[PDB]
Amino acid sequence: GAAALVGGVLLIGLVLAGNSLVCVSVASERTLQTPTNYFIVSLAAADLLLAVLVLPLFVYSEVQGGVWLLSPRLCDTLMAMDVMLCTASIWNLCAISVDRFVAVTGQCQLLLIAATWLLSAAVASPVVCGLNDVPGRDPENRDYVVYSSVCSFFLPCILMLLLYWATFRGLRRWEADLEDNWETLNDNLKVIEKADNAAQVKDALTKMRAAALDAQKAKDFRHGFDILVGQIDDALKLANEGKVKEAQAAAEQLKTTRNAYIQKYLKITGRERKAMRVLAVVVGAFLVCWTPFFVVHITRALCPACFVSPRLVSAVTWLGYVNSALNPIIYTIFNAEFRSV
Amino acid sequence: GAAALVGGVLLIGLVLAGNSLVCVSVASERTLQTPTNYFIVSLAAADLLLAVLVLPLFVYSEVQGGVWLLSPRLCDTLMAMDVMLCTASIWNLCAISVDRFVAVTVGQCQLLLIAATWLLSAAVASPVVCGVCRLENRDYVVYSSVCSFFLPCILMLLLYWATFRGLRRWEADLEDNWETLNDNLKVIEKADNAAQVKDALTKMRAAALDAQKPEMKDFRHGFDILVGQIDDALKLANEGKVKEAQAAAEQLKTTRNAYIQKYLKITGRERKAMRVLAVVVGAFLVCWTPFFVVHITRALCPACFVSPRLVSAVTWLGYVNSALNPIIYTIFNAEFRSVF
Ligand SMILES: Clc1ccc(N2CCN(Cc3c[nH]c4ncccc34)CC2)cc1
Ligand SMILES: Clc1ccc(N2CCN(Cc3c[nH]c4ncccc34)CC2)cc1
Repeated sequence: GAAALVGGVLLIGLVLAGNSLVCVSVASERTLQTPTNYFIVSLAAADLLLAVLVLPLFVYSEVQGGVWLLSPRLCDTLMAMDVMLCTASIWNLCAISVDRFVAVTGQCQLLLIAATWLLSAAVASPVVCGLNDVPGRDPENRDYVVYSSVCSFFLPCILMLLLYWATFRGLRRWEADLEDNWETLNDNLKVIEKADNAAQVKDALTKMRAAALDAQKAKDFRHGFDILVGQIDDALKLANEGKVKEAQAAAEQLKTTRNAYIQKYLKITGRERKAMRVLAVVVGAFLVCWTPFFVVHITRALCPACFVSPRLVSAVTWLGYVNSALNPIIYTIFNAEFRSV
Repeated sequence: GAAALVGGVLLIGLVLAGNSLVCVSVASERTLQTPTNYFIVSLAAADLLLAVLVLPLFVYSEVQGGVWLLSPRLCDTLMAMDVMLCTASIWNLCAISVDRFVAVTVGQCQLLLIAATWLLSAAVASPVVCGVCRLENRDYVVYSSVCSFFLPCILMLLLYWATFRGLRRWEADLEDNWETLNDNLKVIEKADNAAQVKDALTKMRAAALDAQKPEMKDFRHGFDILVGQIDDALKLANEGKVKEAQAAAEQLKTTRNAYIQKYLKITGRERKAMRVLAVVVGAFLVCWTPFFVVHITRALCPACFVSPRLVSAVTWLGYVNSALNPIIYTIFNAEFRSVF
């Protein structure tokens, strides 16, 4: 019976302690404050707000079985608060995964959070006096629940889908433009070690120094790229002077040098691959826990003579609010970048 | 029950004593005009207003027996005054915590904050115009109990843990620079060729500048002094002279282990300036928590017993914080502690 009591108090306690640390970490440290992390702070503070203006009163309503006792104005304020807060969290996800496009030329990160917070209100603000004191309310409204289920769920869902697909395509294009140089350098070194005349080593060193500039597309990565370019130019000069017998040893030293930075560059490669993975994980948790919710909230409201399942309604509400405590868990146990506890 | 009025009169007298003492100390020191004490003026004003416009008539009622013979419109005016002042006190405590956290995290942008503080204190006291003389409302009661206590309490708690974490990070960064300079100086004492000296001295300069983040100026004067001495050593070293690197490193080590005394004194001063925040916010919570908890409970649990003795006790407990906060400000921090 009172399964919502224990579960509710555990959820509210671990969401009070959950997103609060995400706010105490950024505003304290300086090496971790980024516009991405500022968006994360806005998102977590949005989840911290829902833990008090909705969760306790929602749980107390669920204790009586869902039967409301106070007037209509208080219930309308609490419901509009919940709509604004969920819309704000999902549009904070929107702004976060929009800022996660480093392929763009500090920045005006104010506008994203501001528009998120404004449309969160603008979509949830017009309560029109609880639908104009609709008659026989006794103890949600048409043509507005549909609006707050489309503009607050479906549209940001397609936004997340578009953003992750664009991220996939962009990272694949970046790694392809890098793999071009990856293969050209090996082919040219092989040619140098197997050439026949002074022009073949020259062409191989040309194509080697050619691929050196196509990789400039994005601190210690600078000091590494400046030492081997001089060696490549020395090898090019030696090959220009008809010194293949010396260009071979030059290429041996060049391989021994560049393979020293290979092992430092692949770490950054895996660095960003894991970042994209954790982004996908955050969006996937959002979907997992808020899809059955808004699916029910749109279908049962649009499908009258179809089963709605009261138990399913309460369960999808509990799941959607479990998401509110899932995103600060993902930046915690699923992601190891937030070392400051 | 004569002891009730005795305690009430003593509490009113001590509210007057504490807040008027804050006022007189501000008006007789001239060195208290700092952002730390900038908010205490609003606190003293709000507490004196609570002790003149509520507490006399509040105790009138409390000794009358809760009957209240006053017209319900004057009752609503007094209730609005009490809401406004109890809201202004808590919002100004939140603003104190805000100022502390911002001073930890980074001119005069607190006038807007105090103006909004008192404006919102008035905004929560307006629906009493359209509302026994208790909080005779259900929807409004929860609203005022939530927006005026349940929000600022957790907000200042979060800001206070943020102050703790930021101060710990500042401490850790400066201790890291300390040990980095220790290691680099122990290296230069034993350095061999000149390129290693150049690299290590670049490292030392980088650490010295990375640490650079009435007496806060005397700490930075040693910063630029050490920077200029590192520049001296770097010139004498890149000129191809190894012994002069150590010659300058001797005085650099002297300056380094000399500034640490003032650094640790500053760390102790910051810890002491945060402990007063701890005590103040903790006492405020202890005093003003059960009142609003029982209020929101009685507003959420109608057919649930709330004895009026609880009402009187928690109201006295709430007013105890308005009595105590100037005393707590005077006991801690050496501005008022060393004068008296
Ligand atoms: Cl008697 C009673 C008392 C309180 C409540 N609560 C109010 C807040 N909630 C509304 C809500 C949660 N998620 C949403 N998503 C989109 C649109 C609306 C919502 C639901 C729970 C419900 C019944
Ligand atoms: Cl029969 C009777 C007669 C007079 C009173 N008084 C009215 C003014 N007071 C209201 C009050 C105290 N703290 C608050 N915090 C937030 C909001 C309102 C308040 C309490 C004392 C009470 C009962």
